Amino acid sequence: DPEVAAAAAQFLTPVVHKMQALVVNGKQAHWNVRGSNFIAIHELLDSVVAHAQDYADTAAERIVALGLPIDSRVSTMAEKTSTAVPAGFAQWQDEIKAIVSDIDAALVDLQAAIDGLDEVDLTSQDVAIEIKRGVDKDRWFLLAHLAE
Amino acid sequence: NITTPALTADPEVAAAAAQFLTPVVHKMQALVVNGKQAHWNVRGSNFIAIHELLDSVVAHAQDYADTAAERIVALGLPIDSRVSTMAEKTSTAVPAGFAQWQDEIKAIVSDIDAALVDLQAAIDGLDEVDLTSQDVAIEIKRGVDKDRWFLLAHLAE
Amino acid sequence: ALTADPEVAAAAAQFLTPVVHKMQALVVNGKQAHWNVRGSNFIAIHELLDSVVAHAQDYADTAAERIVALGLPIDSRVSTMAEKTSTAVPAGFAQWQDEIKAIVSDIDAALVDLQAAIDGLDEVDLTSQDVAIEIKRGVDKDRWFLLAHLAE
Amino acid sequence: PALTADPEVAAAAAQFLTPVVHKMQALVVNGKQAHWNVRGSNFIAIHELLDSVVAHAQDYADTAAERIVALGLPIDSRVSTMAEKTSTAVPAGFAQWQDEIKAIVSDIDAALVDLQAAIDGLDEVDLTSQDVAIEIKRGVDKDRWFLLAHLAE
Amino acid sequence: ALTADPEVAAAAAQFLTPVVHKMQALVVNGKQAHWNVRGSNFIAIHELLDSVVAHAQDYADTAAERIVALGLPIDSRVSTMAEKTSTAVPAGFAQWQDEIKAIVSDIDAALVDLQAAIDGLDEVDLTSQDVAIEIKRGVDKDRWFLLAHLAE
Amino acid sequence: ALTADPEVAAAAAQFLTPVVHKMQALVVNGKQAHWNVRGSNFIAIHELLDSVVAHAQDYADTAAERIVALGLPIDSRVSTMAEKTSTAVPAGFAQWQDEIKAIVSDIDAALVDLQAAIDGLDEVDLTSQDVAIEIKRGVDKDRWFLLAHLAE
Amino acid sequence: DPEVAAAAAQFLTPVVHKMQALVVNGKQAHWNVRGSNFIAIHELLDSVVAHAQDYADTAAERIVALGLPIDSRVSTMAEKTSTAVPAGFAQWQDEIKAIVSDIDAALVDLQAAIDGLDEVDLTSQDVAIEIKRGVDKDRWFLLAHLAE
Amino acid sequence: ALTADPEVAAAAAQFLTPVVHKMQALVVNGKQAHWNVRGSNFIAIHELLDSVVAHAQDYADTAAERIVALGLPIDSRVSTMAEKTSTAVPAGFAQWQDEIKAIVSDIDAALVDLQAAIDGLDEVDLTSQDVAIEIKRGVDKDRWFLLAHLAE
Amino acid sequence: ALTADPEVAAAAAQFLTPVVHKMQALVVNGKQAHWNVRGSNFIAIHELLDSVVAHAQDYADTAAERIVALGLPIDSRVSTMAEKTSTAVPAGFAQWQDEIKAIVSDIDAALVDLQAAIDGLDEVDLTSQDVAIEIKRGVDKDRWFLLAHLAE
Amino acid sequence: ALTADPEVAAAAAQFLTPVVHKMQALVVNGKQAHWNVRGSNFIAIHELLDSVVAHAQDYADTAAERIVALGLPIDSRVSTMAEKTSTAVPAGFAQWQDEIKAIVSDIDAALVDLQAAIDGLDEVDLTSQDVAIEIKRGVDKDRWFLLAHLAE
Amino acid sequence: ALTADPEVAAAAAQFLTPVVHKMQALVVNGKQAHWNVRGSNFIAIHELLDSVVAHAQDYADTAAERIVALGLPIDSRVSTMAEKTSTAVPAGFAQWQDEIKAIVSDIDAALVDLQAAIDGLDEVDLTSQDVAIEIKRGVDKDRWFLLAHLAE
Amino acid sequence: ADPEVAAAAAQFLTPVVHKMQALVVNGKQAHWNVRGSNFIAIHELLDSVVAHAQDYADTAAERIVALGLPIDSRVSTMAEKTSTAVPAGFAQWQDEIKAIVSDIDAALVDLQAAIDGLDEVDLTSQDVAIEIKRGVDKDRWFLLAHLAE
Ligand SMILES: [Fe+3]
Ligand SMILES: [Fe+3]
Ligand SMILES: [Fe+3]
Ligand SMILES: [Fe+3]
Ligand SMILES: [Fe+3]
Ligand SMILES: [Fe+3]
Repeated sequence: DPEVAAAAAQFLTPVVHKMQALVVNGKQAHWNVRGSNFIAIHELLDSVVAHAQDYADTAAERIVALGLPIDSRVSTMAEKTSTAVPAGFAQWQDEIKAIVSDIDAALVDLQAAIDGLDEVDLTSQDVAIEIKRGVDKDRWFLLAHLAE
Repeated sequence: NITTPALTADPEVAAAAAQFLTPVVHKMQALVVNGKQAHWNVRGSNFIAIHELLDSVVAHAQDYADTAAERIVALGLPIDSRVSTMAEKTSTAVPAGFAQWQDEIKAIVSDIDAALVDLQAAIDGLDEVDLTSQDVAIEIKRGVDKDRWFLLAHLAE
Repeated sequence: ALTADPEVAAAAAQFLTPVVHKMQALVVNGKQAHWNVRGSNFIAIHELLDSVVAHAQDYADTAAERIVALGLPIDSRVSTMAEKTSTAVPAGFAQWQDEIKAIVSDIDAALVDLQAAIDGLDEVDLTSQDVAIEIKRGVDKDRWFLLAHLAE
Repeated sequence: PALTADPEVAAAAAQFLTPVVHKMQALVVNGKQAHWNVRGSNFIAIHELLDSVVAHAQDYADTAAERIVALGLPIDSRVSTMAEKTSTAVPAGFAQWQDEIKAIVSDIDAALVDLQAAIDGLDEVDLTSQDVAIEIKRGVDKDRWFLLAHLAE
Repeated sequence: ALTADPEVAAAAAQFLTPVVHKMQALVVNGKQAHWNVRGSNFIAIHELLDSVVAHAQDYADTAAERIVALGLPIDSRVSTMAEKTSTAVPAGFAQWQDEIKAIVSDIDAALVDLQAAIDGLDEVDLTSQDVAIEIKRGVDKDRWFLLAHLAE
Repeated sequence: ALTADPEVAAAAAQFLTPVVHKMQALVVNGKQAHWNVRGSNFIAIHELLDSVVAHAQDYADTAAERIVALGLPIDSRVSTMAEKTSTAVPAGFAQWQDEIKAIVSDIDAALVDLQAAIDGLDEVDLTSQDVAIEIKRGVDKDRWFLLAHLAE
Repeated sequence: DPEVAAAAAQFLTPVVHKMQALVVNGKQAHWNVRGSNFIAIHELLDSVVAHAQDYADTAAERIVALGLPIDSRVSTMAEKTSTAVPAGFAQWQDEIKAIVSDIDAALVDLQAAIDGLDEVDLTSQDVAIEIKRGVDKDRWFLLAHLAE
Repeated sequence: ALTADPEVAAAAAQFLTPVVHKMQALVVNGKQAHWNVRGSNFIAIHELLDSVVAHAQDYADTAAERIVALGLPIDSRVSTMAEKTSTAVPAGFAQWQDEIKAIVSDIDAALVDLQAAIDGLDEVDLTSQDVAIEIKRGVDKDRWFLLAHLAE
Repeated sequence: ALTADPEVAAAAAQFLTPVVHKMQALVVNGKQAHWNVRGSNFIAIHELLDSVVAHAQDYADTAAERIVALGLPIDSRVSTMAEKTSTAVPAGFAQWQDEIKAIVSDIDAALVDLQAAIDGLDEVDLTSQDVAIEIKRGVDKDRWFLLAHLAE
Repeated sequence: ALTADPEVAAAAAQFLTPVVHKMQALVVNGKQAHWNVRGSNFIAIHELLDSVVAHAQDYADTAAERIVALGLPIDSRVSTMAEKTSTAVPAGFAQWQDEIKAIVSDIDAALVDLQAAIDGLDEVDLTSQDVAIEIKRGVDKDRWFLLAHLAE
Repeated sequence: ALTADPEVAAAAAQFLTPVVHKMQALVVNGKQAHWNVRGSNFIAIHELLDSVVAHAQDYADTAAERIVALGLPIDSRVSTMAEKTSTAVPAGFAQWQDEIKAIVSDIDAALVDLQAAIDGLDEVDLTSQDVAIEIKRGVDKDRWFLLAHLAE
Repeated sequence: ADPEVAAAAAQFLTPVVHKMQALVVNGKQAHWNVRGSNFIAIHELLDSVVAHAQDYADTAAERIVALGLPIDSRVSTMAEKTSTAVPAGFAQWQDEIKAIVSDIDAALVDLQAAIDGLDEVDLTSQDVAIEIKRGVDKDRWFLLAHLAE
């Protein structure tokens, strides 16, 4: 099935882009974060970035194992992707809100992959589900700090 | 609130770190992304060894990007390596899709050679100004020099 | 055991039993390929085969223990496994390209049984279906690692 | 930054995974009771197997509960609540290893009924929470076999 | 089983049984606080609460096995634990300060039972008394790690 | 180019080849017993069989690699292994005592090939002899751990 | 003050001999045990032996650190010690009863040490108490098997 | 002598000796801050200080042993260390913000000495200079980890 | 602190504070002996002193934390530790016999403070006494490991 | 037994029994020397004696389990071991030179039984011979590490 | 040091000394090959050579320590090794097929010495013979991993 | 792309590869043949000097190759370029130490020339020589402190 492979690339490719973007912009947030929660938030952002890289890898290799290429060069990723992470120094609350905003957009792509792969490829569906479990948990670890 | 003591403060020294280490952060972080690209898309008779070597190049580039970034931040200056900025400052020969292992190694040596030029500029440019930052540039150059050899040794014949 | 509706257990045994057989066969024919492989890619491929064999052993265990957990026996004695299974791995020394092609061929027939399990367990037992999806994920990846070597 | 992102999915998780948390967390406490009080010819093997069923159950409780909380709804698993929502066949004092296994298997059978119900209820609603129920069911099914296999003769 | 100064066994049961119920309740109620905690200190307190629960589970096991090893049973079923124990941990989401104050409250009540075990075992069984001491040193330290956060 | 006794290697391959078939069959038939074992000693015997299987796989690997190191191929495909090998392990569920007797029976047959290799290799290749001696030391030990269970 | 060191030697020396003897006699039971429970009991006896060796060390090193020699040559140890462990093959139930009987006699010496050291050296009494905790738990793990 | 160059050795003692004292005093005063710290960031700051202390101990060792390797003694007795150093760390309980400022002040004093060492050793002994540069990289990072909390 | 006994906190501070000063001083002076030791046993004694310093550091921590857990602060600033403590460890290079003698001397003065804590906490707080017993067991053993070298 | 042979098992017991006794005795006598050793090489000899003890315990276990795997009991009760064995290790404190000489003397007596086993098993059971050779190889190395200290 | 029989020690030196010289040279020449290897298989062969080197270093050590344990010296100074040993490893960069051919030639020469040691120790000292047997197993296996690459 | 930089670096680091790789071999020699009252400690410390020396050899040789130049470190070249004071047979630990310290002293001469001469050529290769020199100076001290007596 050329269509099973076509459908994974269509649904999983946005996932590789946003997860690979989260690695880079996540490291930006980790470097520049300031303020009274520094060390916890600096470490937490490092763990989200490690997760993001593992997820980009799982999704990318699921596409490639099906026999289709992935274009995830820097130029392409920057084209398909954007970020609320500030350019410079920012308070820990602001870094959190910026990363949650990047995570929310990745969640919309994970859910679209989950619904889109239901009637086509349960194995590729399972990859988006496993990623969404981890990203939902990261989103909570981050956002619970602002709950009040 | 600016790192390094003895004299005050010094805005000069921080400003040189940012100037020479910033292109390093951007090229090393680009090499993480483009190296993963090469890692996913590589094909042909040397697949598993080159697939694995590229992962280890990426893991090094990521460490180097962090050490350079944190050295800039420790001196009290921000760093801009958002995806958008990094894309503007950086370019790759890694192909868009599948490619034979020889071609991937050439594309990645080309991107490493661009980083080397910026490391050698940092080493020269920091020599008169901040030996501690210079050491960061030196340490990353040794690792990058070795990764380059591991890549290039495959093409000797 | 139990009033634990007997048709769920029977569907796992029917769809996962071929996975146990072909995965356990892959352990043995993979060791064969690992011992007897030759040529310019020897070390990497000898290593990669050992890793496919380790995966195949784990997948066989996982599928078999799912059947037995649901209360049914499994026959994968050597004699049953040999009746139910066949291999393209050569008898003796062979070049790495040839070993890879033979292993990918065995992997391709296991993938057939994995997808039949996935499709067949969908309206019956989602827990057992997840065992097959998990194995299929790993097998698809092992197949790409092997097959990428022949890509030109 | 909303915190609960889909109230509907959140509610479905709370509805179907809350009994899973209660029974797994109760299984930690009553599994320990069986581990402490077990006697007879199979002591050391069963004492150790019960410890591993307890460690699983603690992880399953944690995974289930954090799935509900991540989605934005709280969980009440205080001791008083857990005790009102749960019961156990584990004996109050010393018991032979066969009776401990029967009692622990009866507790796991009631959790499998709640896991299957979660699997069924999450199917049209949230496949990501369904996957959490499916992962737990696989491990609990395995533990049930390990225990029950001792009684097969 | 087989000895057995019923006396020393009785003292252990009298004094360590409340320690088992309170430590085992702290595992359950500490997990409740770990799940539901919110606020600017979330990650550190979520993690510290896990570490308290891990300690409390080891202390319950040590105190319970000390009683059983001496030859008396322990009734630590959920229904009995719920009858013997009470918690201030809230039913839902709560700010990290409130979770700390609730958990320090539950720890303060265990400390009263730990001190009564240490005094009560003193003339009776120094080996059971050492169990109560070892537990109290860890609980005292956990109480400080929690309470230090509120010192201002 | 350059030396060696192809005679030595051929004689040695013929002594070790039976070892490889029986060891590799014991992996498959041991897993079979591991999955299907039942009764009052389940968890201990299930675990011990897993360790018997891991040793057998190491032994098959050590013997096969010895043969290949000497320059000779080895045919351990499933089809060949089934022709040369048989098992007393039952087709389905079996009481632990019977699983131990069946596995000991398979071990006993392997020990006949091992002893023949140790005796015959004494005059052929002391290096290959040492492989058989090491495999036999472990197998003699697994047999006692299994069998000591029926001593009463 | 010689009196502290003399009390330690006096009370801890029997503990060294009996723990050291339990290493040897427990190895004897570990090698020769037979029966339905072989593997569990074979492994449990190894674990008793490892504890016994650790305890004999800790007690001996306490005596020596206080300045006094210890004589636990084989010959001394055997004049001072006896065993119920059978000379050959024995069912697992009989090995357990013989090892528990050797443990019971070590318990009598441990309790005498705890009582004897109470008014004299609390630091050496802590050694006896820590060993008794461990031995009481080993005793239960053995005997629980015959509870029936 | 025990030399080498008398001059080179002397330069290293001269420039690295202050570095040994300030690092070794930071162990001691960092532990102080670690024990006595309070307030809403307690756990994270309590852990952070322990890691600064573990680094300062390592830096003290590295610098001292560089001096001794070159054949010169080092006097880092408590009494000497106390004459040659001073601390802003409070005597008792303090809020985490104040411990951070006290520690960063002790660190800025040490950075002054590290920089004079890097400047003074440039012409004389580049091996010892590298010791000071390695330490200064670590200490600069430790300073940032602390001071970042007050940027607020 | 707590809702109860001021005498418990005060006795712990009274008896364990000297122990913190002496153990923390032994970290500093032990490192001095470690760096400056010479002669035929260099490497064995260099290593042993590092292990003595690691223990002293852990003991200093355990005793300080016990005090703070009970609600009282501790002043182990360098300045204070210097006022309350002395050393026989020499200023520069010394033979290993004289480093062992100096370290033993510092350890004997610690043991006097530990035995005074043991005796003084006996009627006040058995949990705090247990801390002092545990440190004394370890320090007594370090003392023997060192002094046994001079039994020559 | 197997379908195999009783005069093999009898040989093993005959040649390996005195090994089990002497190695197990070296455990106890080795501990005795490790406790009581004094003088300028204390820590290095203390630690060396512990490693010899650890090897001796493993060697006893390997010899004993070989005998038992063959189907024969082993009597290594304290009383039997004490009967079959003697030591030159002193009752009390002794200089490290004397402890080395006493231990090497116990080792030489074991080497005599190890050599008789190697010669005696040569025509009877090459598998048990291999156990004797493996033990002798370790014992020969331990002896060298001890004796090298007295060479001058 | 010492030993029993001067003849045993003398045969060990005579037959194992050449093994020590060849293994030790293969560490040095193996490293040369590992530094200078080029071509399509660089990383696999670079890593494979490093593991051949690590094995050779261990075999050198084992053989040399066996000689010394029996009481005789070994002269393995660089000048001696160089007089006793030669290599076909090239001086400079070389393709991986050519590094493999050179290393395999150096191993072939060591295998001649090993087989001479095994034959020559057979009537003299089964313990030292077992050392040459174990080395020869490992080296025959390294030889295969190298040469398999050239089968095509 | 300056070939003279790499060649100059190779020329400074090559004697370091030879002397370090010889110390591996002659250190093993001392580690096997050492006797006397401090046997176990010195036998062990010599094994750690050897493990360091092998690392230093590797790091220096691989910097040369990374620069694109071959290194000739065959046994025959190493023996032509190197000498040792380690005795041929059994020797007391004090004599093994003096011989090894003498080999180290000759290596420090080469490390110091590399450090001085790489200062104007290649700071990255200089840094390799400084790192090896820091480790070797520590091993020198660990050995020699036993004779300070
Ligand atoms: Fe569906
Ligand atoms: Fe337990
Ligand atoms: Fe023979
Ligand atoms: Fe008292
Ligand atoms: Fe032989
Ligand atoms: Fe300069």
